Amino acid sequence: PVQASLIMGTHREADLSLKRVKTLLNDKGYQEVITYSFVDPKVQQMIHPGVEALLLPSPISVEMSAMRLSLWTGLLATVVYNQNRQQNRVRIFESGLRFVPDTQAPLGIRQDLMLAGVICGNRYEEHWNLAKETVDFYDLKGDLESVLDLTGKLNEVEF
Amino acid sequence: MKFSELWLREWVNPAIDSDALANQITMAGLEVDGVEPVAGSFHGVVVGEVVECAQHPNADKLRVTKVNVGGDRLLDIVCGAPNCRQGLRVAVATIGAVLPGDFKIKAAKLRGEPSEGMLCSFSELGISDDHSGIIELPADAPIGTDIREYLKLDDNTIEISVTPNRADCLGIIGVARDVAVLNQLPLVQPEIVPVGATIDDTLPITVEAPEACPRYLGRVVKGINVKAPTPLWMKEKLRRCGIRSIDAVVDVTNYVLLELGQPMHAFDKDRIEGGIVVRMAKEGETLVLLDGTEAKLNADTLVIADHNKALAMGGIFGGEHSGVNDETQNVLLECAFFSPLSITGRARRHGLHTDASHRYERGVDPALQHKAMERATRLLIDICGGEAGPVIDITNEATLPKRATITLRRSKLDRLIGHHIADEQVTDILRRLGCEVTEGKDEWQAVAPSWRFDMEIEEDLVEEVARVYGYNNIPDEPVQASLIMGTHREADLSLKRVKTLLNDKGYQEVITYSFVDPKVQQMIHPGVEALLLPSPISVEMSAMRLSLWTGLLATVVYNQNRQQNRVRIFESGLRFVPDTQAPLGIRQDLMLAGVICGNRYEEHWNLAKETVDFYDLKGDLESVLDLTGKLNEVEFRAEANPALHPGQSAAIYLKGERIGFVGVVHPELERKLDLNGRTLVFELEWNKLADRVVPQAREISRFPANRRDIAVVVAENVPAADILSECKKVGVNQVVGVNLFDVYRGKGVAEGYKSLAISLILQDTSRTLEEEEIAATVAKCVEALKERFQASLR
Amino acid sequence: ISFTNLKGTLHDFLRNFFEEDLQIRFRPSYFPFTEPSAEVDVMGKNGKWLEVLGCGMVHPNVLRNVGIDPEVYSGFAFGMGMERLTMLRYGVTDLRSFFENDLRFLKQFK
Amino acid sequence: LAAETIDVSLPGRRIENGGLHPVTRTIDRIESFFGELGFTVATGPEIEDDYHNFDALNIPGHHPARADHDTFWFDTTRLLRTQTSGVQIRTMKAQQPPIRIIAPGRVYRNDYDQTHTPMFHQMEGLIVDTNISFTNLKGTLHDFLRNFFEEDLQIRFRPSYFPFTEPSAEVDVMGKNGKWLEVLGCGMVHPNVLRNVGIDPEVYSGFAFGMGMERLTMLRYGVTDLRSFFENDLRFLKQFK
Amino acid sequence: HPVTRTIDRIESFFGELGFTVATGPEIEDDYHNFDALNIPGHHPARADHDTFWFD
Ligand SMILES: C1=C(CCNCc2ccccc2)CCCC1
Ligand SMILES: C1=C(CCNCc2ccccc2)CCCC1
Repeated sequence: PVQASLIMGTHREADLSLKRVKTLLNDKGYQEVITYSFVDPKVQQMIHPGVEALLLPSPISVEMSAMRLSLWTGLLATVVYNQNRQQNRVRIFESGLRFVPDTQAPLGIRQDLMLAGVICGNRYEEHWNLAKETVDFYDLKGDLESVLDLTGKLNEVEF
Repeated sequence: MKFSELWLREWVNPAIDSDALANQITMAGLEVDGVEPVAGSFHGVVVGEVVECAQHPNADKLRVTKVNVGGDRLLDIVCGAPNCRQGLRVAVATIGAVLPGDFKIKAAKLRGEPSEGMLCSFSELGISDDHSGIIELPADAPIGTDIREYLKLDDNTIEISVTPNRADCLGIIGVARDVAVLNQLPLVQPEIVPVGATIDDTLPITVEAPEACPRYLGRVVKGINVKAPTPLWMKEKLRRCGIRSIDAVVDVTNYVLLELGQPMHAFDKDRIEGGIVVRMAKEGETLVLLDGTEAKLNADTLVIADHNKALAMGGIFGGEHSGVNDETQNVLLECAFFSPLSITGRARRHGLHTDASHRYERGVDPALQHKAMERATRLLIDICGGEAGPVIDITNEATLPKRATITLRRSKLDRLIGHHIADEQVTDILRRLGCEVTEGKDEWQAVAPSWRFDMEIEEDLVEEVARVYGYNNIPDEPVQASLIMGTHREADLSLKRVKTLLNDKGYQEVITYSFVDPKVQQMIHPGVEALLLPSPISVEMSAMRLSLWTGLLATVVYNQNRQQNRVRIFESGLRFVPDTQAPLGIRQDLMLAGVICGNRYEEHWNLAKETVDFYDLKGDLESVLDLTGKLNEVEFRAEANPALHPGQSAAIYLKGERIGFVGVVHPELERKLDLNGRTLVFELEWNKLADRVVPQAREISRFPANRRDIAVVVAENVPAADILSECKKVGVNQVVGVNLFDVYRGKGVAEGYKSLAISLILQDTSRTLEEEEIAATVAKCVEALKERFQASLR
Repeated sequence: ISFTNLKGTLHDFLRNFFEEDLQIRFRPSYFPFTEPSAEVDVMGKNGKWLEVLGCGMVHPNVLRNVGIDPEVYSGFAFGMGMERLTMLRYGVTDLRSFFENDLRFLKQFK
Repeated sequence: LAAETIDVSLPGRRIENGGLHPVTRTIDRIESFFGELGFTVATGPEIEDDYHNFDALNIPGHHPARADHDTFWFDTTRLLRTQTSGVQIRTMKAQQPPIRIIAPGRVYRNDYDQTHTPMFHQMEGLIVDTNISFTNLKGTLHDFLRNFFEEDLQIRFRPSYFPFTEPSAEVDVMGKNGKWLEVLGCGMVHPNVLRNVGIDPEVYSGFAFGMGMERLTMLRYGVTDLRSFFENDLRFLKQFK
Repeated sequence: HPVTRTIDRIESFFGELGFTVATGPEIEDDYHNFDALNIPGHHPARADHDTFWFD
């Protein structure tokens, strides 16, 4: 066994763990997914039109050739995958970096860690005491207010 | 332990401030509780002598006086104290003085006659609160002198907390001895010269318990004045140490107790029949203490008795009639050493806590009785007069405590400390503490002094070397140890993860006391006898909870009394259910319990204000149980619980094991405790569900699935979950999903019967299914429902 | 395991617990299961010191009574009240309000 | 009086719980193992330069493990990282020993089979102290593998080559098929790596290691194909709740 | 609860140092609460602690 000193690490109570946020989403009915960082630019250019993204000169495929500007391209691509297999109601999220060209950022590209999700279908599965209603805006905002309430700064949030 | 600082500096006066001395006492293992001045702050008060005292011509209470304060003339003072005579030396607050409370002294008339000052009392100076009269100073009082110089009122009374070790530090000498070793200064001890007997009288003193009282010193003092006044220097030294002045005899015994740490007592010689018998009390022997309360003593208690009766509890408390009264003239001074194991516990067994028992049960210096006896005799004679007989010495050198001979090795010293302390600095520290140190090859061998009772092993010397060297001068070094992972089990379920889920479902964690009111707990769990607490903090907290519901429901009432109807809380803790086969006759299981009430949500513009029902709490429990992955193996069966509504209560089973309850509190129990409405409660045994299923991947079918719905009519008493478990167990080759989406009771189905709408999802990994085997597998489930539930299809 | 290890561990602990390079003193005390024993104080904004920790090197009679050799092994122990450290960390006045369980008080710790 | 008797066996009023991706579950396990060992977790960008991903690891431009690394490039300097090395190179420059970190994240290579995907997760540990030895590398890795699979299984250390370590080694666990199965690589940090980050190999030493997360997840939970992880079939992910 | 936040914080402090959390009952006998800690029956710690005694 390694013989080394037992020195504590840097702990900041003001830090919010990404694992705490992922766990809360799991308790609100969200399933974590992981998608690729490079996506199809033809699909990304109809979600983020006019936004030139960083492209791979020699990619494994043209459908996997553009570094994602947001996680919505991969998330919405996953929704169609499950919907094409008799799964109408999906509630998923993902954490990962986005790649936006910025001349003021290191290496001419800025890579910020994002947290994105998407819900569709009914609010619940077919339940003997819950009525079939499709999800609306205030359902997703409610889950966001629960995420933002972990910071104690929800009173300083505008929509 | 309270003591005067000026008294402490009479033995050792280091060149440091008072607070620098207090922190120095703290760093020696004597935590100071506070440092308070002896009296209030004031100036302009001086000694004085009344020269003439006459009746006030217009006030029967008052007295017109003329006081001399060494000034150019005599001051006219008015005073209404009863002890205002003419040959008195008083404390005079002259004009221009100011007393505590910014009480400026100005010339004024009191009922007509002039007054150029004020005669002071102890309360008017912030000393004590003896407002019976004014101050009576000794006749030797210098007239023009300030009261702070004569009374030494620029002093602080230090209060220290002395742990059960360091028994020597319960007297001025003991604390001064240790203050000396930190400053490496010598200890100044007053000259205590023996008095030498002048008369012949004694009395027979025999001790029949030498192991309990190794040494007992008796001395008769004939013809004393009990009513003699205690001199002022002694009244202040006692008062600055937290001891009031009583009688001249008990003030002497209290003075030597505080100065040397030696407890002492004084009997009435003329009420002693035969002699003194230091013996163990007879089992059941009664004795009347000084406070009037009787004590039925045990054979374990050592007592000071005569040839007929018992007189006092050995080294703990004195008797009622055996002590000094107001007409006695000959006293017998007791000064003894008692083995601490013979005194400890006996005082608390009878609810007594004295200056004597607190010191004997920790250990008093066994080489100290003679030095203290000679001081008490000299101080008693110079106050009350009289002639002292010889000292009666009854010492058993065998049962005396032996000074231990401990060896301190350099190996353990730097191992337990981790910091090198020079051997020159080690040998000095042990010697200044009173040890006979013999230096050797990387080793010392010291003999602990007589006054120390906590020096018995090698480690005790390490604490002494380190605390004198200074803990604040030992460096920090991170522990270098092994980096080993340990045992992790993925099948474990974290309690923190479950609390996290309940937090994300709208529950607030609470913590309630383990002991609860048995009146309320009997209403929730009637007929079950709980473990009770003799002599509790309260009768409403005198019953170990057998469930967390008593504290939970008491908490929702606490919050409903504060205009908060909606309460969603949970708690985790141990329950205490008695059991013969359990360790210590009580089985302590970790339980998870909660309770909800009020509307399902707070008031919202788009959420219906509906009261929480049974299925709201179960949905929270199914979210908890879903973490284990064994939700397919959980069953809810309606079982009776006296605290729960019979038609809406459920026992929670896991593969045959009932892991708790869930239901609405019984409406009669709800009427009690005045719950503002319907409340739902649950409780779970944590150790039964603290294990989850580790996932194992199965092949996903690449072929489409087929859904079929069925309408099954059964009796209303047939649990719907058992029909779903029958559809999923019969169909295992193809049926991958069984979900109930509607329950109908009413027109179309006969009364007492209900129709369940169940959707079956069929899929296989190898092919696509067709209506031939689909209808055949559905018919396989329909028939199974007719063999077990007499069901049908509509 | 030495007294230098006991001081360094609790110094790391107190500084990381209060997230502040604060002043700390070690003063001797007594516990029947430690020798040397100590109590650890910190100076709050009130100016006075505040005891929070008790600690000490494990007594050899305890290591003996379980099956450990104090000549071979050593070690320190420590103990602390969580309510006292919670009040200092979050500014809680009355200690009784921890078990009253007023929801107006518990909501502040989301 | 009134008997409001209900059936307590109906499904409760709730929304079904969601789960984490099986790669995240594995990552959080290994972090919890090394968390109890003093290993801080470090993160960094997924787009690096040739210095932080190649040159600083004793891999010059002519070295084969560079073009023959199945690497995605943008310019002649910018590239998609093939290892979580830029975050460890930067940490060693910011602080002196002792260091004890693990660096999880996504990495990118250019093959796409049943055994390979263009993107995958990698967990790379690092410890730099004074008396770090090869016996320590065997101990902390046999401890990890025994705890990750919760079994006292057969392992073996086998000589290998990595341009940033020497001695280098790969470890195998006795697969359920009778043959060995490569699990992770490791080795004592190369002195040239410590040199260009301000650490002297005469005073300090250390070892690093790396492992594929999809690799160990397929062994742990019995996953057949590696494409199942990034297809994100809800029926597949719902097994790891 | 505000004190569980404290306990969970301290556990994560000593978790990074190799301290494994251990739990046990609250109703103990006299050996595991006093005797094994060098606190005999005559020691004042059995009363200065102010203890709740069942038997
Ligand atoms: C058992 C224990 C537990 C006693 N309580 C801990 C404590 C230690 C030091 C100061 C204050 C409190 C101590 C070590 C040996 C085995
Ligand atoms: C090592 C690294 C880079 C790669 N990570 C460790 C590894 C080792 C063996 C196999 C795979 C991965 C960071 C700087 C110091 C030395």
